[PDB]
Amino acid sequence: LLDQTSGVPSYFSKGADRLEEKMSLTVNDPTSATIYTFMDGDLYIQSTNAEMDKINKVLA
Amino acid sequence: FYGHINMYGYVTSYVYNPGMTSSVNQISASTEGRGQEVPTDYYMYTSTKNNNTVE
Amino acid sequence: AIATYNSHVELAKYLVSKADSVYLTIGKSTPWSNETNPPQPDENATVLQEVIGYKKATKVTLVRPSKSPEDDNKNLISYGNKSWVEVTPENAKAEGAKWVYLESSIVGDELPLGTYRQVGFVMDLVAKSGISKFNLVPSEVESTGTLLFFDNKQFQNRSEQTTAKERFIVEVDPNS
Amino acid sequence: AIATYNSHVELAKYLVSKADSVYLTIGKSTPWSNETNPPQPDENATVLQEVIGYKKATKVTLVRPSKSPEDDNKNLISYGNKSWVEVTPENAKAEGAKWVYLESSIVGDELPLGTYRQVGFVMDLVAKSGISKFNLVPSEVESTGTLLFFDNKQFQNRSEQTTAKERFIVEVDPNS
Repeated sequence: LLDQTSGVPSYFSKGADRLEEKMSLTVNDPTSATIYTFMDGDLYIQSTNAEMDKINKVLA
Repeated sequence: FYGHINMYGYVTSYVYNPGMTSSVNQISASTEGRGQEVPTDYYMYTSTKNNNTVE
Repeated sequence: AIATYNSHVELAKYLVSKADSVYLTIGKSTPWSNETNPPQPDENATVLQEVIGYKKATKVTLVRPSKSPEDDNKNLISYGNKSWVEVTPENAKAEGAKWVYLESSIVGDELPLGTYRQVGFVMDLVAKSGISKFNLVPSEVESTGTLLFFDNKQFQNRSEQTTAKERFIVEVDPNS
Repeated sequence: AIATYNSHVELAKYLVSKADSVYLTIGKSTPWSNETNPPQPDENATVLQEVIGYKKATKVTLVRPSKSPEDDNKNLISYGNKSWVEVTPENAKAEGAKWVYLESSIVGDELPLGTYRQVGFVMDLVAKSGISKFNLVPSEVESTGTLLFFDNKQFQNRSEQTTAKERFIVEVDPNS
């Protein structure tokens, strides 16, 4: 993140930080965004094409 | 298209090894200031052969 | 607004109409810092370094690039491995001739012997009272006029056995 | 090799020396292909389309862009949304004045009434014998001379009452 522009007064000087948002996998975490649901390790529902909540609400 | 690249200069007793992303002035930082930039005269007078040597 | 290719033809005709006042000049009689790699020229200058002298331009004419069969009856100019054809002022717009060819020759000591490196052209030159010859050393000139064009070559050296047949092809707009 | 800055200056001095033979001309009295977008400036044209006529130049001089403090004590010309200043022929090589300023005005009905879309300057224009007025239609002109400079515009119009003014700043090598 330090300035690496050659030949400037702010060379190697500290600057803006960065917000890093790393995604991680979880089981029965209510805060997480659910992607799959299982019963006794069998898959509960399928889909293949791209999901969109408000398109379900229009089309159904 | 024939041409010359003439005068950063830095004097030190410490060994500097540049990296792939090293800028011009990293020599002074890597030496903890245990050295000096060459005088202005080095940039002005070493661009041609004449009687004006930079010491 | 825009100028035109025909303006470059007319300004070439103007330079060619001045021919009686036009001399080749040569200079830089002492070495470069290294004779193989000369320094760059200065288009704001009006005289050569170390001026050796002036020789009246033996030939001042318009030209255009040559082609066959339709230039076969004409006369052709060869330089820098390129080959060109001559054009007269009253035909210049019809032929499209916006390039000027400038040539002079020196043989023996009729200008001072030694090496030469700078090469160029002057116009509106005036010779001193009592002199009318076409080879002039700078002491024989009342006004040098305007140095238009010059270059910084690698050197050559001279005697009666050598001809200083230096020339340019020049254009007043290279990028219309 | 290519030309030099002080050659552009001597060639601008030539164009200023012709001034008495210099006329504005205006043309293209019917529409373009699209009146929101005139056709591109194809410089290879010999004279303007649908020619309305000719008027003698009211101003012809060398100029350069103005600069401060040294022009704070001098005249100002507003052109091209920017500021320019006057230069005399004997100062041209000192000031670096390679630009020519050109202006003329048609005062009312002294040329045919109607629309126009093309503007330019001609030199060496010659009227028919017994005609000495500064305003000429194409049937009064014995030789049109040479069209030096022009521009393509969205349509203008005129009346007996309009002072219609057209003007340029130009240099001989228009993108040096």
